[PDB]
Amino acid sequence: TPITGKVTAVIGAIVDVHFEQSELPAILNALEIKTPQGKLVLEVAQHLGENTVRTIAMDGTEGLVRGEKVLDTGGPISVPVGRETLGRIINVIGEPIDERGPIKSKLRKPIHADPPSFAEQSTSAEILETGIKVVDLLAPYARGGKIGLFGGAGVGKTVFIQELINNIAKAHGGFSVFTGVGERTREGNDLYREMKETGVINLEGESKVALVFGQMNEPPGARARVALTGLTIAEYFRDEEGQDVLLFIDNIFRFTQAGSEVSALLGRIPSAFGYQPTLATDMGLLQERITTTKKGSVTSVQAVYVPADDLTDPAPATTFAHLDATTVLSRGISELGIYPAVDPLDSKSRLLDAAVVGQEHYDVASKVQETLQTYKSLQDIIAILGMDELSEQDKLTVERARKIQRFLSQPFAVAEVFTGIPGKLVRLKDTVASFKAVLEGKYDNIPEHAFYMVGGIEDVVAKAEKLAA
Amino acid sequence: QGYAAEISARRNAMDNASKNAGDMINRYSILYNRTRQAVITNELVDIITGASS
Amino acid sequence: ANLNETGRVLAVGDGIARVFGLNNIQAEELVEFSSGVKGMALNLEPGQVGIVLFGSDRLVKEGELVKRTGNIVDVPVGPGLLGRVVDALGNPIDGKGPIDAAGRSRAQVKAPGILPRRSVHEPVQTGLKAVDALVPIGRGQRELIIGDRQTGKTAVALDTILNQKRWNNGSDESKKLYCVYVAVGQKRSTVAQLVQTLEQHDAMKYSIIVAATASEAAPLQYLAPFTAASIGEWFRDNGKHALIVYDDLSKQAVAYRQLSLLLRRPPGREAYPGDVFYLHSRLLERAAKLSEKEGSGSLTALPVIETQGGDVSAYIPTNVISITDGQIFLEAELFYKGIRPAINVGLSVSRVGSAAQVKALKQVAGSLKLFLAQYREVAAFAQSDLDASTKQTLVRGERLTQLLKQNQYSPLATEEQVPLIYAGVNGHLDGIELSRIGEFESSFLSYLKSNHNELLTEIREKGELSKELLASLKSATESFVAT
Amino acid sequence: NLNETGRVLAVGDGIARVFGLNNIQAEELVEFSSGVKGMALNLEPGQVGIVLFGSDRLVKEGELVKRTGNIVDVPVGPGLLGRVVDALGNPIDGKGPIDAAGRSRAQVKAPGILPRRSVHEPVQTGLKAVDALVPIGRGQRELIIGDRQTGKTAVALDTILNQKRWNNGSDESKKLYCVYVAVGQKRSTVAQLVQTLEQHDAMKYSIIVAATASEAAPLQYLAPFTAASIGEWFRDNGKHALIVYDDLSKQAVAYRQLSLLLRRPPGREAYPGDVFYLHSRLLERAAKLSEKEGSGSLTALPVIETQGGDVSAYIPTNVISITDGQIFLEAELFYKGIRPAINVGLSVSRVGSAAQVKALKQVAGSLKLFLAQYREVAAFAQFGSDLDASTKQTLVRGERLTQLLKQNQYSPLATEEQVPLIYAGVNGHLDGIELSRIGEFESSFLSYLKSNHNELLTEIREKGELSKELLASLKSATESFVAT
Ligand SMILES: Nc1ncnc2c1ncn2[C@@H]1O[C@H](COP(=O)(O)OP(=O)(O)NP(=O)(O)O)[C@@H](O)[C@H]1O
Ligand SMILES: Nc1ncnc2c1ncn2[C@@H]1O[C@H](COP(=O)(O)OP(=O)(O)NP(=O)(O)O)[C@@H](O)[C@H]1O
Ligand SMILES: Nc1ncnc2c1ncn2[C@@H]1O[C@H](COP(=O)(O)OP(=O)(O)NP(=O)(O)O)[C@@H](O)[C@H]1O
Ligand SMILES: [Mg+2]
Ligand SMILES: [Mg+2]
Ligand SMILES: [Mg+2]
Repeated sequence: TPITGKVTAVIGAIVDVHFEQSELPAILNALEIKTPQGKLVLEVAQHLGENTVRTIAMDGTEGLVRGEKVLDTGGPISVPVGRETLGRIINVIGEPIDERGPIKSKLRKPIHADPPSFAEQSTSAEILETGIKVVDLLAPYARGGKIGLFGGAGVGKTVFIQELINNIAKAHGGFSVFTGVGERTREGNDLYREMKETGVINLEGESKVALVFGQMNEPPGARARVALTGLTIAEYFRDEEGQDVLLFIDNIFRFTQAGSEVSALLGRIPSAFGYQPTLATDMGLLQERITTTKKGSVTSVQAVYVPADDLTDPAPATTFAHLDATTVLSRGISELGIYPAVDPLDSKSRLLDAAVVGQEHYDVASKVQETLQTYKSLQDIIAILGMDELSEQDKLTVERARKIQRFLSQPFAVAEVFTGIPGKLVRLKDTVASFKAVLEGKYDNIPEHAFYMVGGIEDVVAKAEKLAA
Repeated sequence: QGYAAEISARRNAMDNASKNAGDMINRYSILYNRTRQAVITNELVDIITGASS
Repeated sequence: ANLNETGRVLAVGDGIARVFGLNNIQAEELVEFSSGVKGMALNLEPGQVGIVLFGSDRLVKEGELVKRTGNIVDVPVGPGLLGRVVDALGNPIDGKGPIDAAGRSRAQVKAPGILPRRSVHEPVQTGLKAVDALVPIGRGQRELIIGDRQTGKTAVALDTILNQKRWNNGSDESKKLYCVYVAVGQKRSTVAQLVQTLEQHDAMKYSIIVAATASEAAPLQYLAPFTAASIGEWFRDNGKHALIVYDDLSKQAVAYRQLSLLLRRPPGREAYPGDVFYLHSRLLERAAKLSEKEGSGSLTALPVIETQGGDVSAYIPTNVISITDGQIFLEAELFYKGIRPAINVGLSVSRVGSAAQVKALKQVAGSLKLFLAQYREVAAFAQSDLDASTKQTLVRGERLTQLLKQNQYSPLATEEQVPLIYAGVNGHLDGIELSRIGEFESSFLSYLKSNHNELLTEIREKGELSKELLASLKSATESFVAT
Repeated sequence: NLNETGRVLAVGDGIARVFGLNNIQAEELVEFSSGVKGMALNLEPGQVGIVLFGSDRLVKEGELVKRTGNIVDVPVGPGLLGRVVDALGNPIDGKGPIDAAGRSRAQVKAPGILPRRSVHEPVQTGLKAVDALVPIGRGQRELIIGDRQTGKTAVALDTILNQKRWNNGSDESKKLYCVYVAVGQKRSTVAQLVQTLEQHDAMKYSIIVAATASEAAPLQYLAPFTAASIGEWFRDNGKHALIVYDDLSKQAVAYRQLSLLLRRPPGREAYPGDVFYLHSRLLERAAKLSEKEGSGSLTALPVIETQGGDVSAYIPTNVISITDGQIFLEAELFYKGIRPAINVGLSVSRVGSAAQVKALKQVAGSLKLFLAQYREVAAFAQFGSDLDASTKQTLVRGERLTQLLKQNQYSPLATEEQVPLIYAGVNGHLDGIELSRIGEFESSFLSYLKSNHNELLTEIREKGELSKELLASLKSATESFVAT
């Protein structure tokens, strides 16, 4: 004999349900309403008193009537965990959205879980070679670490994640998890068709990745929770399978944004900028679950939208501290045709330290950062008065930054349609050895355009001979 | 001659300087007219929130 | 009078009406008031319903009867809507009588998911030398037109529609592009004068105008693009191809802010509500190319955003830029000078329309895309040297800049374009005066049509350029340039 | 009777509204029947507003909430040393029960006008640029402020790492116990930090009080106060604690979350009206007590994070108001090689030379003012002009003094190592040396003194000052090394 309530109130994604018995459903429980189509899932968010609870709907509330009977599932939204999720595509609510029947997995874990304790923390320092030059040279990513890609509209985030997938995922050993959050349904379809056509997803055999989608056509409920589904699946592999897990989220901002769409309907006094007062804690609860523990390891790449190209917006602002490596994509850089549009100076790693990368690597990285910086400190004068009003020392260091600046641009394999160039992939040792030399002033005679959109050092020589005659 | 060569390089470098300094004044006039509005709007949101409760 | 089916108005102001009863109303259900004005049940509470009016508040009094509809906000759709002009609730306003409709889709419909789509590959042909060579638009794509006030934004959308006449007279059912032009917050006259322009060019017959103008209540303007989407979706759902133009989403977002502030939602960035990204996202996500398993039908969106003083980092510009599949950015500085379409190439991109470019364009426009973004390099640093090396680029560029200039209401076929870009790219204009480049086109295209109509028919038929046809294009251009 | 117990009326967002509790005190700890603890901050006629120190998921309308009878507090005592605890002092290193000397409340009054004494003792940080230019004394509050990733923690951390020099000895007055408060940091970073602390064997004289990113905002709000109380035990008993509040930005933000959910009407940038008092009362507790009180000190090093170098922002202005000076860190300077990335012209220590070993004071005469002269000059140089001798001489000196003040992380330096390098710098002995060789000059010169002139470094470490006999010896020593 189940636990029934009736809908008292509906505003947008927020549904107030009254419970006739004094046994009220716990906070975070999934409730259900039978619809004409299938099932509408509500999550309990708060107890309002007078035997009513406030809920967030996981789908559009069109058609809901005051009075509607409401079921209590007696548990938080669960998701199929296990290997039977690989190559399948999945709802925020676990349901399989790739038509390919039911995910016949042996278990179903709640999407809400308590992050690992302080005792359960497992700290390392191991470089994840991405093959992308700027990363490996100046801001190297960390295996088991957390990686955020900050960028405004259309600067390069998704294509960057795509190269990260293409480079590291295909041959990784462990299992990946991609979770689309508040982005393009089209991009999902594009990625799905990709993973089939690269053998990472195999319909007629074994697979490497699990797919979870909640995109920008979805109500803010889905967009708020789907990142936890994706996550829960990635936790089972980490914990109950010891697996080194690749988790990919695109985009993590859409989760905070989602939560700021309900906040007021949930009756909260807004904080700075309109955001929910709980912005930092909602982030703590999610982020602090993506982590390398003693049982397993979770390397994750997350795209971070920056609204109105404002890095100081409470959202991306708050995200910075959750990450071991950040790479910031800059419009001003992308508008110069440099790609990845990575900001060599505003991007950061925990691992840019001689203990991890080797003294040489460090020295070279630092001297490169020093060079770029001196150009950047001189921009106001270059722009108004030009190169000819610099001292010759600076004029020399500028001329060299200009070259390194270009030498950091790289053709990506997935960006092959916009560059019209075979996507080069450069090894960390090569990058280190190539930049070291450019610092020593061995290639000053070489015009700038030769360093542009190439691979390692030999490719510049190849382009320099190609251009003279 | 050198001196006249110079006077004609100076009124050229400065001609190009004013033409380029004015390009930055276009960027910073617009960004200002923006940041000025943003300031006023955000103080106004603070005031409206403080005036509900 | 049922309290379940009927209601009494408690209060009415600021666009909202509060009604007591309506105990069997649905969330988001249309209602009818005493005076005929309709509304939507937005917020459903114990003891009262909050209803947003689709018209002036003058039209609803306290104590008034309100009847349920049963229906969630919706419109009539179907093929019977071509050559019609409705308002946001699908009400006919062209005076041409009842809308003949195949039925009623909802206003808020969910977008087809990951499965039911295929990638874009078919050309939406704009007939605009700049768009089709440098920012190709696919059938199912979403390409944003973005630029300041009065920069030929509408002009791109409009000339795209007037270019469809080409196949929208034909027998082939598949290359037909039915149109939907959505007017949000525009002047009533502009929209009437715009129809008249579709009428004169005989384009009105394959298009649908949905209008919520400057004076109409905000929720009507808020609503207009959605009920336009459903109207468009019909074609997408029934194996056909509709093109939707949202003109513009700026004004829709403004309408939506009004609605939001009157409803007392927390104002965020530029006093827009938290959910303004979502407003557009759910809209523009309903554009898709469908998989053959779903009938291959395609919706294509060309939303228009208006920047302020060229600033693309504003909230609403960056939101839609992060929904759409690219931007055609039109520039006040170019438009001032004459370069119209003022397509700032550097700052313009198509993200999926690559596959959708007619090969013959792609061939003569080979890296014209990345050259022009780089003629922009020297041209901004030459105003410093008289270099012989970099003067041919400045004379390819300058000629090509005049080559992509275009009159309005003058869209061109693919076949008319490829030889113009051949004459540019391969340098056949370098000796011809700048002030005669516009006279070269018109003389050249006539010379082409009068003699070499064998070559012109062939580009159209294949969609490719055979090495034979390129070795011939060489002869006809050199021959005309010498005289 | 609904005096000692109450019933939840509504709950969500980590807030609970409780009926009854009619004899509860403002700020008392409560216990929910579900297990979760909380704290009464709103006593209104109808009800009590309570913030929880955990999840709410297990709380329900009607549930029964129970008085503890106690204003929120923590275990204190030397027993906490080498340990990692949560906001309320619960052991989170999973090493079993803390032993407590006693229990201070979280919110203690600061020592008044009277029970104090002027700071006159070095908190030797072992960083050349800090100890020489912006010296920190026992009882001071010195703000570390900068954008993200500028090296703020590294300053605090290198300081803890340096106290090993004294903490290993018999002598208690010189020993300096360390409390590092982590607020809003993620667990893996706090972990990584204790791991660095053990590698240097610094954890033994430390206490980590950590209320991390996933923990209830009221835990984050409370952490720096309980940590203050844990730190106070040393001060109140004639020992010396250093407390690092990393960082007060994140704390203010929790305080904001806690208050908006309690529905207290917001203020500037939604912060609570009293967000200044939040820090002012925290940081006033850091003090140097009088003789009558056993001379114990609490030195605070709060951390603040700015956005786009905006030191005019709301919270950073509050905290600058409060502290005795600040160290400003800048990304611009970090990428120029200057590490720690200290902005020498903006950073100050109001305590000043008053708490700085005379040896270092003497060699760093007008070093900071000269570095000021060096700044103005390298701006007169920028607009393209070769100048005269004296002007290019200060352009040479200041360029090398800067280089001298560069310093590897986890490499704090002893005073007797610092005095020589500085002496060498200010007196011209480096002007002859090529710039890209100053680093290798330092360590070689150090190793030269340890083996050969150990006499001097032993004497400087012992006598703290510099006699003319040590100046003449140093002049004769340095000049000797210069000619390799
Ligand atoms: N690595 C790259 N090399 C060259 N061009 C690129 C690269 N990455 C992105 N671009 C160009 O910029 C466009 C946008 O890149 P994309 O990867 O979609 O960024 P994004 O931040 O995900 N966009 P959005 O989510 O809409 O804000 C691409 O379609 C290309 O035209
Ligand atoms: N290719 C073209 N050549 C010459 N003139 C043009 C061209 N395209 C548009 N125009 C004219 O430029 C003016 C403004 O263009 P329009 O298409 O209305 O831009 P808009 O962005 O819609 N301006 P508005 O809608 O008022 O913000 C009109 O007089 C157009 O007729
Ligand atoms: N003296 C130094 N020399 C060179 N690198 C340093 C030095 N001190 C710190 N770093 C490095 O600078 C980076 C950031 O310093 P950190 O101490 O984390 O400052 P922070 O401002 O606390 N960063 P966060 O807490 O992430 O905002 C780390 O990679 C440090 O290892
Ligand atoms: Mg994207
Ligand atoms: Mg227009
Ligand atoms: Mg820190």
